[PDB]
Amino acid sequence: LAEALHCAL
Repeated sequence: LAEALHCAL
C-alpha cells in the first residue's frame, strides 16, 4: 500500500 500510494501521488 505504501508504495502504491507514493506512485499514485
